[PDB]
This record gives sequence, structure tokens and C-alpha cells, in this order.
Amino acid sequence: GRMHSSGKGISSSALPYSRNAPSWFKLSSDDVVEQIIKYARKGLTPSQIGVILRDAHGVSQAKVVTGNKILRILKSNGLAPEIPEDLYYLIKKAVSVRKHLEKNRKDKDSKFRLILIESRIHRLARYYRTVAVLPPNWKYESATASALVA
Amino acid sequence: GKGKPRGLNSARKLRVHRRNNRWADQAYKARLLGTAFKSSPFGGSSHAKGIVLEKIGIESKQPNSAIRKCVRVQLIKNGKKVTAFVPNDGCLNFVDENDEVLLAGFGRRGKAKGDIPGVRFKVVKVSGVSLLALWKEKKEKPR
Amino acid sequence: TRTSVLADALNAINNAEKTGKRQVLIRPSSKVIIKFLTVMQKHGYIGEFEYIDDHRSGKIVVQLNGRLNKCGVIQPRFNVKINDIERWTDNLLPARQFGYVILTTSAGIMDHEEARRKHVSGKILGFVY
RNA sequence: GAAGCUGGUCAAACUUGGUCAUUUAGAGGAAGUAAAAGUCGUAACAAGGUUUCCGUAGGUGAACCUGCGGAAGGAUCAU
RNA sequence: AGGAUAGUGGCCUACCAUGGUUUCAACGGGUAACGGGGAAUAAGGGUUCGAUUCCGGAGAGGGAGCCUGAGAAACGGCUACCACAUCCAAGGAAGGCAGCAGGCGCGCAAAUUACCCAAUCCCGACACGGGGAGGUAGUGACAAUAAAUAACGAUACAGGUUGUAAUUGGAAUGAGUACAAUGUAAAUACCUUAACGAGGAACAAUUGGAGGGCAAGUCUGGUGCCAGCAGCCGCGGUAAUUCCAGCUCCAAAAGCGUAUAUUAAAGUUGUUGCAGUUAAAAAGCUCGUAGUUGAACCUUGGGCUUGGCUGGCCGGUCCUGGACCCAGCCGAGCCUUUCCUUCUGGCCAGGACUUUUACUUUGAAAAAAUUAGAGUGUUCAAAGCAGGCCUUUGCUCGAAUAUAUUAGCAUGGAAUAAUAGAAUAGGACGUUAUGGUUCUAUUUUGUUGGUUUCUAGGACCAUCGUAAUGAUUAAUAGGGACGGUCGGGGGUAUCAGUAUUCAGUUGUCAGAGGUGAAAUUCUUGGAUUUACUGAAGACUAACUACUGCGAAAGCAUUUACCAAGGACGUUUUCAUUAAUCAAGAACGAAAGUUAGGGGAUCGAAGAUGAUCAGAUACCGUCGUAGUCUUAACCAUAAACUAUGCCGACUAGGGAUCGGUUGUUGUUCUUUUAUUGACGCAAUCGGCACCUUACGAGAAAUCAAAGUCUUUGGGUUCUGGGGGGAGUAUGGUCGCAAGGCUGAAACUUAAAGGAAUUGACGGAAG
RNA sequence: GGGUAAACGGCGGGAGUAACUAUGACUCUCUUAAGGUAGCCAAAUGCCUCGUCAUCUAAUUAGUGACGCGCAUGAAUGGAU
Ligand SMILES: [Mg+2]
Ligand SMILES: [Mg+2]
Ligand SMILES: [Mg+2]
Ligand SMILES: [Mg+2]
Ligand SMILES: [Mg+2]
Ligand SMILES: [Mg+2]
Ligand SMILES: [Mg+2]
Ligand SMILES: [Mg+2]
Ligand SMILES: [Mg+2]
Ligand SMILES: [Mg+2]
Ligand SMILES: [Mg+2]
Ligand SMILES: [Mg+2]
Ligand SMILES: [Mg+2]
Ligand SMILES: [Mg+2]
Ligand SMILES: [Mg+2]
Ligand SMILES: [Mg+2]
Ligand SMILES: [Mg+2]
Ligand SMILES: [Mg+2]
Ligand SMILES: [Mg+2]
Ligand SMILES: [Mg+2]
Ligand SMILES: [Mg+2]
Ligand SMILES: [Mg+2]
Ligand SMILES: [Mg+2]
Ligand SMILES: [Mg+2]
Ligand SMILES: [Mg+2]
Ligand SMILES: [Mg+2]
Ligand SMILES: [Mg+2]
Ligand SMILES: [Mg+2]
Ligand SMILES: [Mg+2]
Ligand SMILES: [Mg+2]
Ligand SMILES: [Mg+2]
Ligand SMILES: [Mg+2]
Ligand SMILES: [Mg+2]
Ligand SMILES: [Mg+2]
Ligand SMILES: [Mg+2]
Ligand SMILES: [Mg+2]
Ligand SMILES: [Mg+2]
Ligand SMILES: [Mg+2]
Ligand SMILES: [Mg+2]
Ligand SMILES: [Mg+2]
Ligand SMILES: [Mg+2]
Ligand SMILES: [Mg+2]
Ligand SMILES: [Mg+2]
Ligand SMILES: [Mg+2]
Ligand SMILES: [Mg+2]
Ligand SMILES: [Mg+2]
Ligand SMILES: [Mg+2]
Ligand SMILES: [Mg+2]
Ligand SMILES: [Mg+2]
Ligand SMILES: [Mg+2]
Ligand SMILES: [Mg+2]
Ligand SMILES: [Mg+2]
Ligand SMILES: [Mg+2]
Ligand SMILES: [Mg+2]
Ligand SMILES: [Mg+2]
Ligand SMILES: [Mg+2]
Ligand SMILES: [Mg+2]
Ligand SMILES: [Mg+2]
Ligand SMILES: [Mg+2]
Ligand SMILES: [Mg+2]
Ligand SMILES: [Mg+2]
Ligand SMILES: [Mg+2]
Ligand SMILES: [Mg+2]
Ligand SMILES: [Mg+2]
Ligand SMILES: [Mg+2]
Ligand SMILES: [Mg+2]
Ligand SMILES: [Mg+2]
Ligand SMILES: [Mg+2]
Ligand SMILES: [Mg+2]
Ligand SMILES: [Mg+2]
Ligand SMILES: [Mg+2]
Ligand SMILES: [Mg+2]
Ligand SMILES: [Mg+2]
Ligand SMILES: [Mg+2]
Ligand SMILES: [Mg+2]
Ligand SMILES: [Mg+2]
Repeated sequence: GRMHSSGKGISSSALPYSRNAPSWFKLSSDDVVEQIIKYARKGLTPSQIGVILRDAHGVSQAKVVTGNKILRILKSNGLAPEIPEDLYYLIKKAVSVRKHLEKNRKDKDSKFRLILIESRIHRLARYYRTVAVLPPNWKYESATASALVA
Repeated sequence: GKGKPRGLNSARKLRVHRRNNRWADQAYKARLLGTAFKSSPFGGSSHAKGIVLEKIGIESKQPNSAIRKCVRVQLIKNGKKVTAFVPNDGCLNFVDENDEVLLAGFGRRGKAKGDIPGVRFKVVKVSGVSLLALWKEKKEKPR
Repeated sequence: TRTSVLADALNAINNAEKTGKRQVLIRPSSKVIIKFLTVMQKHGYIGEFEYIDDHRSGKIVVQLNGRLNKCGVIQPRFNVKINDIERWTDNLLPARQFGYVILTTSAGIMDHEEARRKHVSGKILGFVY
């Protein structure tokens, strides 16, 4: 494990065996959808919407209630971001590291980490182009990266 | 996984790797470089004729102590000069200067044999007559 | 990473059988693993085995009866013509009277003896004896 | 309708030049190996009498010595 | 577009575009390279060879150009040049053996300047001529087949009814020679066969060996570390089992030895099938493209009928044949919500559609010779493709069959491995759904031809109706988010600490320093020592550990800031995005290089005092680069765990660090909780450790160095006896030092690993 | 009395020695402030000298490449490129 490290941690979520809503759940398949859309318009990414749903509304999984995954619902309502969320957070991190590097030129560790982050961007961006999520001519530019994650 | 590819479509990697690694085999390397053609005094032949330049005694290596009686021969085919041992008790008297001798290896395939230092060939015939025939008085040297 | 779930399954069975255990847990399951086990079970090399559904690839618990000397995969799955089966059984099997080379043919997964009966050949998949 | 003539075309061959490739000479220089154990010492193997070795850099008849940083393949698996 | 060609084609020309090939190796170079059928060796897989009896190509000393002709860029045709070379009366003329034979040369290396068209076939106007094509003989130990060199008696003895060891006989025969006949075109030879042809049956078997490997002498003479032998280990210095000989014996024998190459042996090239901790060999460490390899999941089960073949039961027996019966093994065909294209004539023949592969079955193809193999008394055999029959004015088995194997072709199967589809529906069905836009036409009303609506077929366009309308899990793969953390992880500033040295003040007074002992050195001009004060650079003691962090190199005073990170927790999110990686990149201790700044301390070089035979060494005192820092270079270390990375499994135990989750006769907040510490349990991740050896290993040892002859989870790199040598040369990087890449000649029988006994040690007890 | 050579400057002689000879790695001996280091050379610096060897020519006191006990080469009186 750990594409860009030697770690071997196994921590992750363990979905329950049951694929049905809990008996105590009373919200309808609709009320969750307007709840999802309401948070998506506030600027939350699909990861944060799911966190708010289980933390404060009892929505264990949006799929077991609504029938569709959170990003699938946003794409059906025209709220899907242009850049996929995980690629967006990688580019934002690379922008932050690159901005720190120009003021700390002797930080050779940050130079090493930037290569890891940018290599991780290119591998993920390459995947998104083959599944036609990004345009075939989409390319990550270090100079113009700040515009995408503005 | 034994350090070599096993995939069904990895024949190129396996074929190239073997080709690269056979160069570590000196028998294979000498055959393709043509070292016998370029470097060997005989030029790859089993035998070679030459002219006796001088009769020379060569001291054997330790722990042996003897005078190995060889000759200096200049090969006709390429003009190279080699040292050839003259085998058996008293066969040096059958070999004279400016005689034509047929040479052959010691059987170690380019290496020196026994305690004889730097000698890789032996005399087979002199003046067109077998050295063994002369030694056993089967024939006489034509002179 | 995990490149062959059949190799992992058979390796786990071999390690459990060598230590005298009468049961082994296999993860993950697959169709190829189950059909490979069915061939072993039909010839008596294993007992009853159990599939556990976890809404994922699955798990298997196999009962071992101590008759299994060795089971293994052949990686890669070489293409095997009918005339090539003899060479494989000579290299892989301990004798000409017992042991089986498992093939995947378009007629299904089967041992080399059944493949000769219905005159089919495919890719080699493993062995058992 | 012959010799011959004009212009083309294919173009051998030669001369010069370049380049490639293969052999080969050479004052002198610097090595390696074999032979014998010739001269000088004793660097290594024991804590080999300054533990040894690695990288690097100087020095020195020669092995080698010294500095800096490593290793134990240490002469300590330990207070 | 043309020209040219027999014709296609940048084949050539004109004009116009800027294309074409390539790490899946283009292009260039080498080949002691014609390709293939095939050959050698071979358990299998392979390795090596193929100039050479057949097929294809190319050439006729080297090029080039042509004539004739259906066909040639022909060479036993021509023209020219180059190189060789012949005759000449000096004016000229004539050449092409890589055809047959022959000569020279070259070399280790290869035959007669013979007979014939009789056979096999070819050519011609052809029943007739010609053929160094071809056949026949000569030379021929290239290879291959069969196969003599003696057999049998009697005595005499030895011997356990008969095997020999000797001296005594009569038989047998072909090697050879030959009448003759056969053979043949004519001969030779073979095959037959009169007469001749064997006792030492001299009609005389050789080649290598006799220490081991390796079968067979401790016999005799000679030499004396000489001569010589000896593939290797070794033998030989006065009783040599090894040399030179005699005897005897061994092995193979018309053959045996030697040299070189090659194959097996070699699992020492390893796909099957090697090795990489220490024997050779894991890149210093990460990233990364090609390449290789990649979790799981989609028609399963059930029922009925039926065909065939195996065993028998039946038995049905002259080993053999049938339903019934049992099981077993293959094929089917229907039904289960049901894939299996669709229409016309009506399973065969005539139309319309079709996700792409890989794989495997069957078929056809892969020339003959060769290989394997069936038949067949060439006297046997190697071979050959003949042959066999009661003896024939003819009858008659044959000349099989397999294998080829990549590519292509046809075909069945749908596991395994890929590939495509309906997500902004631009989706599917409506066979006769409703209209609309078009396009083509057989057929007329037959007296022939015009006229555009019905018509049929597309092909589209809209509407409507059908439908269960359409999105696989979320992998103890990965990525991302989030929540409390946790680190001596990094950078930039900043703040300590004593110490060292140097200086200033002070105090006394004779030494101080340094060593095994001294000396160099500093000292009444006050050294060393003492207190206070100050300045410089380094460095971060103790705490500090079988503890932490980092990709590695490395990282240890405080605080602030900057951007990272692992693990843990998660009923968050995405869904294969991944693993390892030629090429290509980032970082990379120390030393070293360039330029500034700093230069306390140590300290290469250097200088010096000792020691010593000598020490320009160890030891002592000084000391320059350097040590520190900023900008750049360098890219190497025993860069080590001498142990690649990813994944799974196999055994017990106690500690420990980080996170999380449950709980105390414990201390403390604060008086208690929601304090913190500690204690007890679980768990995930780490750094390690202890025991055992199921297991591994040559062992040392190893929880991986195991799951490896019971050999296959994925993948990268490296090694092939020791030296020469990480050398030479070329390239490339570097300012240089040097780095990376990297041979060969030659030389050598060991070098080496781990362990055992001993001996020794200026090691311990 | 101490420091200072990118201050002026300076930077040694004599014998013996290796299973032929030659040389002298080595040793002895006198002696300095230190005894010429890295380099370079019959050089624009070498007398002997037209040094010796090689190359260039038919022939070279010239040229170039080597050699080096160098009358009297040599390191910011800068050395070698
Ligand atoms: Mg894991
Ligand atoms: Mg993460
Ligand atoms: Mg990776
Ligand atoms: Mg190598
Ligand atoms: Mg060339
Ligand atoms: Mg010593
Ligand atoms: Mg000493
Ligand atoms: Mg020492
Ligand atoms: Mg020193
Ligand atoms: Mg045209
Ligand atoms: Mg054209
Ligand atoms: Mg043109
Ligand atoms: Mg060939
Ligand atoms: Mg050729
Ligand atoms: Mg050929
Ligand atoms: Mg040839
Ligand atoms: Mg031919
Ligand atoms: Mg010729
Ligand atoms: Mg010609
Ligand atoms: Mg011609
Ligand atoms: Mg001719
Ligand atoms: Mg001809
Ligand atoms: Mg002739
Ligand atoms: Mg013969
Ligand atoms: Mg005879
Ligand atoms: Mg004999
Ligand atoms: Mg002999
Ligand atoms: Mg003898
Ligand atoms: Mg024997
Ligand atoms: Mg021999
Ligand atoms: Mg020995
Ligand atoms: Mg004697
Ligand atoms: Mg004797
Ligand atoms: Mg071999
Ligand atoms: Mg090996
Ligand atoms: Mg070693
Ligand atoms: Mg090693
Ligand atoms: Mg490593
Ligand atoms: Mg799969
Ligand atoms: Mg019909
Ligand atoms: Mg054939
Ligand atoms: Mg085929
Ligand atoms: Mg998951
Ligand atoms: Mg976080
Ligand atoms: Mg805590
Ligand atoms: Mg700590
Ligand atoms: Mg770590
Ligand atoms: Mg690389
Ligand atoms: Mg560095
Ligand atoms: Mg400086
Ligand atoms: Mg200093
Ligand atoms: Mg001294
Ligand atoms: Mg010194
Ligand atoms: Mg000091
Ligand atoms: Mg510096
Ligand atoms: Mg290295
Ligand atoms: Mg280490
Ligand atoms: Mg290493
Ligand atoms: Mg690696
Ligand atoms: Mg592992
Ligand atoms: Mg804990
Ligand atoms: Mg064992
Ligand atoms: Mg252990
Ligand atoms: Mg370990
Ligand atoms: Mg080697
Ligand atoms: Mg020896
Ligand atoms: Mg040892
Ligand atoms: Mg000098
Ligand atoms: Mg001079
Ligand atoms: Mg001059
Ligand atoms: Mg002149
Ligand atoms: Mg001159
Ligand atoms: Mg000169
Ligand atoms: Mg001077
Ligand atoms: Mg100076
Ligand atoms: Mg001067």
C-alpha cells in the first residue's frame, strides 16, 4: 500500500452488510436529495456532504436511501464540479507546496514532496481523461494551476 | 517470483535477457567474436605447417626439473612465430633448422599443457614424415 | 499487489495441509476457485467446502481430509493443445496412474482425463495429486 | 540505304579530394604476466605488535602513512 | 497529368503538398551469411550446423551497355573500359575451365588430361544425328553394411560324467589364382564354376595402454629431478607399479590413436530449470514512460425423452453377435421467464443483417528425398521398391500410413483473458403504430410513346404507444476528504548552555606543559594556577534507550512562522484510477572544486622533539588547506540488514513506540466529575527481541534466507572459475579531481565460502 | 626577542651496494637557513656541442619528436599548458 510511501496502514471504513435503510430511518428518498442539493449549493464537495449527512441527519449511506451515490446525484442536478474533487485537492496541495518552495529554495524535502504530489496528479489526471471525465487535451500546468483551484 | 518475468506476453524480455547473458559464457563469446579467426596463431585450423627457426630448450615449471626441448617455428600461412614441443626421447635430433614441420595443439585448446611454460603446440611431422614413424625407425628422414 | 486469487487459494490450502489442519479459510473467492475446488472435491482430495457471502469478492472455508499431497497453479496459463497434454502430465504428475492436470477449456474447467474423454483442450490452469 | 554528323540516355573507367574499414612500421614512454626466489624493508594474517577495511584528499624509496566521514567482515551481541 | 513499360507502380518527368520509418530496435555496422527441404546430438525442452545429390536465387575475372530471339541484359553471344594474358614478319590479330579431365598456386585439406551414348533423359527438320547432361570403369580406410585370420578328434596328463593345458592325426574352407560362362555398349568386378590353392595352416592383426580417473603388473634390466612421461592429479634425486625396454596382461579390432570444432555430460545460460546475507552477483535512495502484470461480479440449477460405447448380466461362446437390466462415459432434443440471426422457394438453395479479438477442436494445405513406420528372406544386413503364384503364350497383392506447424484458409466450442454498448439518452422495439420529406421502378390501358397520383422497397424526419425502460460490488487494492493526535522529518528566523581559545582587570610566586620516560615549548618581562568581565566562532553533554522520524543520505537547545507526512478513527467520497519499472528525472555522508564571508577548536600538507639500525610512521609541540556558512559544482562510501519492490499464507511469547476501544485496593485536579498520570485488557500500524525448527541451508545461521526436483503469485536489476581489470580504447557528463558505460591479447588449477582438529598469539580466565 | 618570502632573495657535495655487465631502489659520510618540490628542457635559458636516438632530404650545424648528473631550467624575481 501507500503508492508514494512505505506505509502499510489498513484503516478504512467498513460498510455494513445490510444494503437497506435502518428501521429507525424516517426520512424519504426525496428529503435526502434536497438535503444533498442544499449542501452542494453551499459549496460542499461530495465528501463533505456525506460527512454532514451521517453526523447530523442519520444518513448512514446516501446510496442505501436515495439509490444513487452523492456525486451521481449532483451530476443529475447540474452541480458536478468541472475538476473532480480528489484531483482538485491534489492540485490545490501542489499549488500550496509550490508557493512555499519559491520562498524556501533550500527546502529540498518540499522539492521531493512536490515531485510526489505532481506525479500523483498526472497519474490521476491520466485516468480521468481515459474515462472522458476531463477533456482529452486537459493538461496540468504548474504555472496556471492556481487558476483552477482559485 | 524468481526474478524473471513469467507473463505469457513476455517472450521478448526473456529472449533478450538470455541473449545478453550468454556473453558471459566464454565458449559462446569466443565463437561469435571470431577470436580464433583473429587472434589464434593457427587461424582456427587444427594443424599448421611452418619452418623451424631454431632449436630451443625450455625449463619446466616447478616442482618439475627438466629441459623441455622445443623449436621456434614461423607459420607459412600467416608468418607468425610459435614455440612447438617436440615429443619423445630424442626426437629433437630428427628436427633440424629450416625444416618444414606440421604442428598441432596439446589438446588443452589454446592453453599450455603440463609443466611446459608458454608452449601450446607440438610437432607432428617433419619433412613430410611422421615423427612417430621416425622415432620407431619405421621410416627415415628424407635428406 | 494481488495478481492471482487462484494461486493464493491453492497456496493457503497447501500450507494448511502440510501443518495437519483439517480446515482452511480462503479469501477472496471466485468462480475459478470454486470450480477448481469442485474438481478436487469430485476426486476426493478435499471434503465439503463453504462459501461465505460478504457483499464482496467472498470467502471460502474448505474441509481437508489429509489425502492432498500438493495442489498448485501454473502461471502463466499456457495454451495447451491436445498433443501437449502428455508433456504437461509427465512434468507435473507423480505417476501415470493418479494425479490430475486441471485445464480451462471452452467446454469448462476439467481435469486432463475428462478433457481427453470429450476431446477438448484449452489453457492449463493447475494440478492436484 | 553504308560511313559519318547533331542532341539526348544508360554509363564503364580514370584523376583528384573526402570518408569509412582492415592490416602494419616507429625513437621513446608506461603497464601486465611468467621465471627465479636477487636487493630493501616488514604492510597484511594473533589486539600481526598503531585493530582491519571502504570512499575521498594529500604525502612518501617501497610496501604504506596521515586527515575527514563511514563499516564490523572486531578485539565488545552485556553493566 | 503525362512519358515509358508486356503491363501495375516515383519506374521516370512536370506541377503540387510534407510527408515515410523508429526503443514492438528504425538507420548504421559485422557476418570466417546464398535461403529452404534438411544434418549432428539429443528423456523432455533445447544447442550447433546446412558451400554440397532436391527446390528457389545469383554469377560466369571486375563493372557497364546491347544484338538476335517467344524467352538473355546470355558471357562455351557481341561492344567498350579496368585487371590479367596469347601469337606477331611490330602492320595487326585473338581471349575468359565458378563445365569435364588436367596444370600452377594456395594451403591442414580433396581423384583419370580414361570408355560410352547401352541405360536416365534432353535437343533437332528426326524411329536414324548429338549430348564430359548422364552412365561405366580408374584413384578413393569420407562415412555405412555384412564378414576370414581357424574347426574337430586321439594320446598324455591335471582337473573337477567333461573345459583347458601339450604332440599327433585326418577332414573343411576361402583369400589368391584360373579355364569357361555370366555380367557389360565393350570390358572390370560381383554371383556361378573345371584344375590349382593351409600346419609355424610365415596365408604370422593392429592401434593404444597397465598409479588414479579407467580395464589391465608393486615383474626383470637400463637411467638417476637427467633423459623423458604426464588431457588432470602427478612420476623421475640409485629396490621408478608412471620414463627407455623385455616379459606378461588389458581395451577396441580391420580398425585404433592424435589435433581442432561442435553436441551430450551443463540445472556451468536455467521457458521447462540456475544463482545474488557471507562463495560472482540487490542499482545509495525515491520518482517515472515504454514493456510486463493486474481484485471480485452477468444462465446456475432442475425435469423429461432419446442416440451411441464400456463392463457384464443376459450368452445368444465359434475370441465372436441382439432388445431387455444395472451402473459408468460422450452426445443430442425439448420444458423450465430462455440466449442459439432473419425472409423466400418448401435441411438444401436464393436473398437481407452482423462488436472486435486472443485461445482451443476438426478439416484442407505444408513437393519429392530425408525422419518415424506397414509390407517384402536384397543368401543376412545397410539398402531397394520390389515381389508372389505348379512354372504359367498368364494370373495376380503392392509401391501404405503418420509427423510437419509459426503465418494464411474453412470449421465447432464460448471456459479463461481482453474489447464495445443505454447517462446532458443523440437508447431499444412497434412485425401491419400515425403522419411528413424525399430517392428508385417491375407492371399497365399493349398498336407503340408521353403525363403523376395511387403503389412496393428503401433512407430519413416528427408524433404516439410499448418497457420492471437503462448506471454491478466498494477489494483487510489504491487515491481523496474529514478528526484528534504523534514525531531528534524539512525550511526560515529566533533564544539558551557551559566549554575551548583569546583579551582585559585582579592576586600570589617557580615552575608549567607533555609522556611509558622525555624533549621540543612557555616561564621572576610572572608562566601554570585563582576570581570577575568581555569577544569570537563552532558544538548541542548529562536526559539518550536493542526508543522516535525520514525515500535514502540523514535528523537532538527554546520559541515563532511556512508548507509537508505516516499511523490511527470513519456506516465520508471516487470507482481500478494499480504493482514493478528500459529511456528519462529529484535527492544523495565525508572528502574534494569555484567565488564571497567567517576562521574558536581540531587538523591532511608542512615544520619540529623523541623512539629506531633507519623512520620524513605510530607518540609529543606547532601548524596551512580544511573543519562553519552563502551561492554553485561534484555524485561517490563496508551509501550494509553486505538481504530489491508489491501481494498471500505458515508458530509460539513477552516487552516497547503511535492511534483507537473497554475497565482499577492507584496518585493527582480540586472537592469530585468532563483532569492527567499510572494499572489491567483488547486491537490496528511500526522499531526490534526471545524460544523452537514444521521448514530452509554447505554451514554459519534464518519467522524469512520457509511455503523451492511435490520445481510456475507479479515484476525490475545483477552474476557465470581466478587474474589481466574496472585496465586500454571510444563515447558521454564534470572546471578539475573524476563519474557512468567498458573490452581484448595474454596468463592460470585453482582462487574462494562455512565449519573441524591442531599449532601459534607481544589475547582473556 | 618575535613575526614576515604573491619582501629582496636562496634552494649541497663524496664514496659503497642487487644469484653477467650497466644503473643504484638501499647503506655510509661531510654539511645547510633550506638543500630545486610539481613540472619543463641542448628551449629565446646547455659551455662541451654540429650532445645522442628517431623523423623529415639524394644529401639537413636548419625543423620537429624523444633523452637529461640541467656550465647556469623551475614555480606571481611566476611554473606548465
Ligand atoms: Mg495491505
Ligand atoms: Mg492518505
Ligand atoms: Mg510505485
Ligand atoms: Mg561483467
Ligand atoms: Mg567497417
Ligand atoms: Mg606488520
Ligand atoms: Mg610497529
Ligand atoms: Mg597493524
Ligand atoms: Mg604521514
Ligand atoms: Mg500514371
Ligand atoms: Mg504519381
Ligand atoms: Mg520530380
Ligand atoms: Mg546459414
Ligand atoms: Mg559469403
Ligand atoms: Mg545451402
Ligand atoms: Mg565460402
Ligand atoms: Mg541448385
Ligand atoms: Mg577464375
Ligand atoms: Mg568480363
Ligand atoms: Mg554478361
Ligand atoms: Mg567456359
Ligand atoms: Mg552458359
Ligand atoms: Mg580448357
Ligand atoms: Mg570401411
Ligand atoms: Mg593375415
Ligand atoms: Mg603392443
Ligand atoms: Mg607408453
Ligand atoms: Mg612398461
Ligand atoms: Mg583398475
Ligand atoms: Mg594419451
Ligand atoms: Mg594437489
Ligand atoms: Mg633401478
Ligand atoms: Mg626398476
Ligand atoms: Mg554444451
Ligand atoms: Mg551456478
Ligand atoms: Mg569477500
Ligand atoms: Mg560477494
Ligand atoms: Mg539496498
Ligand atoms: Mg480478473
Ligand atoms: Mg421445394
Ligand atoms: Mg515431404
Ligand atoms: Mg495452423
Ligand atoms: Mg474500499
Ligand atoms: Mg489530517
Ligand atoms: Mg494520548
Ligand atoms: Mg523520543
Ligand atoms: Mg521508516
Ligand atoms: Mg535508469
Ligand atoms: Mg555532498
Ligand atoms: Mg574560502
Ligand atoms: Mg582555520
Ligand atoms: Mg623526525
Ligand atoms: Mg609529519
Ligand atoms: Mg593543535
Ligand atoms: Mg569550501
Ligand atoms: Mg558503488
Ligand atoms: Mg552496517
Ligand atoms: Mg551493495
Ligand atoms: Mg528497485
Ligand atoms: Mg513479504
Ligand atoms: Mg499503546
Ligand atoms: Mg535440512
Ligand atoms: Mg531467531
Ligand atoms: Mg531477521
Ligand atoms: Mg570471470
Ligand atoms: Mg600443479
Ligand atoms: Mg575461512
Ligand atoms: Mg627534478
Ligand atoms: Mg636542459
Ligand atoms: Mg637554441
Ligand atoms: Mg631547408
Ligand atoms: Mg639537427
Ligand atoms: Mg627539441
Ligand atoms: Mg637558477
Ligand atoms: Mg614561491
Ligand atoms: Mg629565472
